[PDB]
Amino acid sequence: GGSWPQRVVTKKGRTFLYPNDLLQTNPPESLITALVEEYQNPVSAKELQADWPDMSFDERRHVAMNL
Amino acid sequence: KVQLQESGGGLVQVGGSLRLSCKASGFTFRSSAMGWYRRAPGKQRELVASLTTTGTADYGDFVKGRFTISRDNAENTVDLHMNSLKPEDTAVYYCHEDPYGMESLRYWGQGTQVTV
Repeated sequence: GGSWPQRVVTKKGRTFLYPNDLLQTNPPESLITALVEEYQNPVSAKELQADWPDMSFDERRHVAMNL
Repeated sequence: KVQLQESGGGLVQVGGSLRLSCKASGFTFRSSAMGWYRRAPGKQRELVASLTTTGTADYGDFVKGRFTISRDNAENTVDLHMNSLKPEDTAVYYCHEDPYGMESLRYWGQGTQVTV
């Protein structure tokens, strides 16, 4: 079987549609929620939301897969 | 893509000084922590020195005022000036960058050998 785009679940339980959810002006909503409630770090959320448009795909992927 | 290039290691005998340099390639996140960890043979990885984008420094216990950590954000680099080195300081020194100061996003350098 197998399709594209693919639903992705990370080692830490983040969910997004790959690659579409990483090619947008905003970060995937799961990552924003994770930084706010899981890490209790709204500062990180505000800064990722600000850097994201300027972030290359490699770095967005790095964040998405490891956050 | 973030690549971390390390340089400035090598041997210097006891009482000497070294400069470790690490340049972070790729995106310059608005806030980040940069620093160095070390691993001595058979031992467990230790924090040597770290510094945020705001300017605060954190040193391991053993440093004891011997080391100075500086950062030039323009070129997105960080330099470690180590003085009065001793046999115990011989280890592999790894550079690290933590986007937004978070260990989960950490990039690692390939490590540079320092020998007394």
